[PDB]
Amino acid sequence: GIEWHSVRDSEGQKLLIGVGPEGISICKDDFSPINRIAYPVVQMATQSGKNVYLTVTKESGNSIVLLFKMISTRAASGLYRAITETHAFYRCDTVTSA
Repeated sequence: GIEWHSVRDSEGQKLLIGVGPEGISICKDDFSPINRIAYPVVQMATQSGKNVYLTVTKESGNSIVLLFKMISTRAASGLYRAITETHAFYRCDTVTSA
C-alpha cells in the first residue's frame, strides 16, 4: 500500500520515508521504525532541487525544519508530491448545498 522513498538525513544516514493515511513514517533502510509524524503537525513542505524540507509543529508550540537529501530532483518531486497530494486525501474540504 504505502510508497517508500529513499532519503538521506542531515548527517548522511540512509532512511526510508513512508507516506500513508495517518501520516509520515520514518524508518531505517531495513524498515525498522524510528518515528511517525502525523499530518496536522506538518505545517509546510519545501523542495529545493534534490532536497525536501518539512516544517513540523512541536507539542511545545514552536516549529522546526527536517531535512531530507535525495539522489535527484525527480526523486525529490516524487516525495514532495506524495506529502502534498496525499494531504489532498487527508485534509478534504468542500460545499454541500451549492
